[PDB]
Amino acid sequence: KSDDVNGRTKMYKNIVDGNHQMEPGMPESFNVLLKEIRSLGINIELED
Amino acid sequence: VSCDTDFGVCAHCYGRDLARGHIINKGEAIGVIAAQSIGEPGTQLTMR
Amino acid sequence: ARVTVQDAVEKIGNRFDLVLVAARRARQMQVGGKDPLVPEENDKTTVIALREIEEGLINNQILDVRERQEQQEQ
Amino acid sequence: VTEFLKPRLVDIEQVSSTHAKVTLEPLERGFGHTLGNALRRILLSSMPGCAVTEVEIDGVLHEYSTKEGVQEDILEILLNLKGLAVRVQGKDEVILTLNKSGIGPVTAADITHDGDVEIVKPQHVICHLTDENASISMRIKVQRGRGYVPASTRIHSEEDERPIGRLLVDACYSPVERIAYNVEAARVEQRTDLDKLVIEMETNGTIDPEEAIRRAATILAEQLEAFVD
Amino acid sequence: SVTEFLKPRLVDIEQVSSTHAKVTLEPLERGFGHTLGNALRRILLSSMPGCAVTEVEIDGVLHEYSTKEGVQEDILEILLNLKGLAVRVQGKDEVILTLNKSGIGPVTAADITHDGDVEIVKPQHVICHLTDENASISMRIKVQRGRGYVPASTRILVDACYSPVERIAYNVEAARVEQRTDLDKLVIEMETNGTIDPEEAIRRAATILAEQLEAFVDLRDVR
Amino acid sequence: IVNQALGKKAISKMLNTCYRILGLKPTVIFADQIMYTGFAYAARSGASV
Amino acid sequence: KPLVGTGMERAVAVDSGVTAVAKRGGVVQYVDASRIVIKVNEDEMYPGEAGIDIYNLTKYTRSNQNTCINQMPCVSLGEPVERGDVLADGPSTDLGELAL
Amino acid sequence: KAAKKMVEREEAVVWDILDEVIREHPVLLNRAPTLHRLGIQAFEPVLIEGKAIQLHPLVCAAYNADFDGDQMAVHVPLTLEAQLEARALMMSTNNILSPANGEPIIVPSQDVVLGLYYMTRDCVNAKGEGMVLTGPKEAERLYRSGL
Amino acid sequence: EIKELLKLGDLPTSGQIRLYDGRTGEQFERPVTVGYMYMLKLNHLVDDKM
Amino acid sequence: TRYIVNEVQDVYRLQGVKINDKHIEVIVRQMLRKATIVNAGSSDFLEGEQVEYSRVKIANRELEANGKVGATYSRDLLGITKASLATESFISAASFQETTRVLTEAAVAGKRDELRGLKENVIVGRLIPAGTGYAYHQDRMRRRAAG
Repeated sequence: KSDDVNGRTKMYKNIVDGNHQMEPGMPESFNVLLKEIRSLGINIELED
Repeated sequence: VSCDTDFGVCAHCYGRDLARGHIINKGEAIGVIAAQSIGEPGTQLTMR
Repeated sequence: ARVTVQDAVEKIGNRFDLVLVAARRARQMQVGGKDPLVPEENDKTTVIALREIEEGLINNQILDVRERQEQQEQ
Repeated sequence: VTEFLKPRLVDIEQVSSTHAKVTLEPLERGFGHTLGNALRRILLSSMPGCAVTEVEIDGVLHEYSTKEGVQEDILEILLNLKGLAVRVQGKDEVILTLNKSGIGPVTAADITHDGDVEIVKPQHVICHLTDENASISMRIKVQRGRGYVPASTRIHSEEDERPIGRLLVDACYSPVERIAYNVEAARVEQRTDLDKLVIEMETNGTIDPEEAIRRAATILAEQLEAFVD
Repeated sequence: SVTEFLKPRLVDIEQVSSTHAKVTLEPLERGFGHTLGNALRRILLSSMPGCAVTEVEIDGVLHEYSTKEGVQEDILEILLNLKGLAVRVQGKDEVILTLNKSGIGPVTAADITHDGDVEIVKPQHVICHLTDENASISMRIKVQRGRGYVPASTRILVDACYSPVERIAYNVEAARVEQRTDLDKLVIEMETNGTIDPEEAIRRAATILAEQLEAFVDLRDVR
Repeated sequence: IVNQALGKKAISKMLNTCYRILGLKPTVIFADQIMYTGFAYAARSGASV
Repeated sequence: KPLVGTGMERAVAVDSGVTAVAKRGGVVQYVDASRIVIKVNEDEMYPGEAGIDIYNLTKYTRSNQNTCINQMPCVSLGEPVERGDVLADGPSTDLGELAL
Repeated sequence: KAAKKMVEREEAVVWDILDEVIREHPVLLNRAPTLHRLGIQAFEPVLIEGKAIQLHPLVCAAYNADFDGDQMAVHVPLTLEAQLEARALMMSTNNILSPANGEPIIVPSQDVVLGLYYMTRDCVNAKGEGMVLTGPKEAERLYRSGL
Repeated sequence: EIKELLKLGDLPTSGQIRLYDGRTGEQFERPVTVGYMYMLKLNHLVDDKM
Repeated sequence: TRYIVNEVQDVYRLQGVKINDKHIEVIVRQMLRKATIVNAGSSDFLEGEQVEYSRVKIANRELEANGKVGATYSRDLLGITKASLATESFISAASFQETTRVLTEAAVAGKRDELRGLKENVIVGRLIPAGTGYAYHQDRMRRRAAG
């Protein structure tokens, strides 16, 4: 139910097909935070 | 503090203190369980 | 519906693995390919799975055994 | 069964036009209270009555305005028309019209009377006018029903019909609206003491006491017939 | 519509024992479920014909503070046990019964003398507690015909349990037929002392009220 | 336990006994039926002021 | 109207300026659900005027709280009216009394 | 689109499908001002023709409400696992005791305790003092007459 | 003063009056004090909250 | 610990509140961290190391290779508003009191979070290592050893 744009559609399909399966992905607000942090003189990234 | 684990708190020094009848199990977050019951009775007094 | 979930807790004990076992049973039950071992009473898959784990006929162990069974039977 | 001695309907009294008292024959112990309870609740719950469902008038369009020459609003018109009491003959869905001009008070008497419609209280107020040139022209339809209904219930029944100018109100379909009972030990002799019950009630004059009591008893028997088998 | 009322068709009854039964109905009309439940309850409790023991005349002192004299059990609880007996009488009126047994100790309903119309639902019922020796005793009990319930304080000696019932209760639930949910669902729960089927008991109560109220309509619904 | 003036602490310790002795579902259904009795008898009692 | 009050509700009703009151009136001629005319007597009449006063009521007027203000007149017809007395009844007012 | 139109039109079959699906689907409730773990609990939804949720009197102490003007937060877990997590841990039937001290949160009071304390009483002796019975007959004679 | 007023309209001075049940019709013990109160409706209406 | 628990239970008891002391001990333990050292002990010639990291280091250094190099420590308690900021992960302990200084300090030091705090999994939006997701977190940690 969050800003995960690629998750709301897929959960809706899983419901209408009665799958009831969820894949988290990543909230978009976290990407918002990363983009606004990189707006200043601070590097930030996520390793593997 | 008596328990020597260097990480969290072992169940062998906490008992239950819950609506169950058995010792606390692994993975249960006592810290979240704690720190909230203490201030919940916010019926204290101010102005001495 | 079920009022109290305690028999499954006693069959499991840890209180954390029972949810995982029942969820992994219900997922395969709803996707299909299996049959309910306990006679249903017009109820959803989750309640049937939890009554099955409460009855003591399914756990985190025999699922692995039967799954390796069809995996090697292919 | 040991001589249950069913009671009978005797001594029907008429206190007034809208108030009466009914007496019943003595019956065995432990019966009067429960039968009074059942008859009272049935008589107050489900019993057919005739009321006003909607009023249409050519003068005004809607109910939230006024008219030239009138004192009270269309709202008081509708509320008092809710308080009017009439009874109808066999066929239902009866439409009547009311036309009048002048400055004098308007009552239920000066309405076009048809053979299937009769007024019980001709002294009701229909929110008298004030202007000489003022003339009211509305036609009303009265139907019969059994329980209370609001205005929103009958909305889906009318989708393409009900044009502008036709205004709907709420119906009571309850012409008694008050009843009480009391049981006493009397009218018994040459036998073990029995109890008799007196029913005190007030209606609006639309329905006779014996008819309502008989209808209550009939529907009680009908609903209890299923428990026989 | 104008005068049409729904009638209960779902009359399913599930029972735990021969004396305990659960009766459930379909959604009934508004406000009538509880009327009917209260009426049926009061009919079942206030007046129900049946056969029951009225009083006993034991050998000894008529006073309640009697002696054990080998019975080792007070007469009060003996009378209480006697009240827990469902005696069925076919056609005859009030009759005298008596019993006599050796000193084995288990005193059952079979100890009573067997009559033509005197029947007991279950003969294993306790009448007296285990005796201490071979001493016997004469009961001299009698039953009467009656309906409902009256105490022995006013109408004499133990009690008058003419109602063949143990417990009666009811509940009302809301439900829906097609769209509207303002419907009443009546549930009847009642425990039987014996000798009468629960569904037979409720049918008898309904017929009793119907034959108590039929002339109120003055012969209505002819055709 | 049921033979007392049966105050709030009485019913409290009654539920405590039912929980520790019988278990989860017995004490839950016990509390349910107790509260139903409470609504029924208070409505039957009157208890006017 | 409220059965049990304190009496100050009358003053509140006559001071909030919500209802319609009569100013220098002697008797009423015509009454309408939305319009009232008063015929001032010659005692309270000064020369140079017709000698009538008109009050246009407030019929179903939107309020700040999205409520409704509707004024309902008190006199019927041909009633002798004095000065400083209420004629219409505004929201939650009865016969010049705060009836909420 | 057919499903959307018929849902928007609110037919009886739509209500029947609602009832069939909601019948096995527990639901979670929350207080807006929340302090401890019991401010959020799960229940089985039941349809009632109204517009205010019916909350049980007992859990009122945990939710700390008072039946004055209040707003509840309602949440639906959709995945099968989340329904299961609600059923196993966040049900009221399981959360009898406090996680704070150990005393039962469910502390019946008000009309229930008043009535119970009332009917376990005796003025001096009511009607029919000396009667003896077995225990089920007490209510039998209380409802009708005799004592 | 209030008790003096009640006698004039043929009312009991205590204000307690016996009541019957509209569902089972059994007379209530503990005679009840019934009365007439001035209720007020507020804009805090459920038709806005849902 | 004894003084703190006694003082706090006096205040909670003068009113009527009953609470176990284990939560208070938890508060003290979370509050009692960040020992300071006076001897080098071959660990680090600085101040402000965690008690647990120091204990692990002395266990892995003394018994294994060189027990003679002892690192004496003084366990100094810190207030909540300050000890909360004492976290190894920059993301956590940031929204609590202040963000800009924490961000500057992390960029200056060049620290990595590893996403070990619960708030880290909250903000990233994955299963927190507690309750039901504890087993999944443990499995992830186990597979991280091999690759």
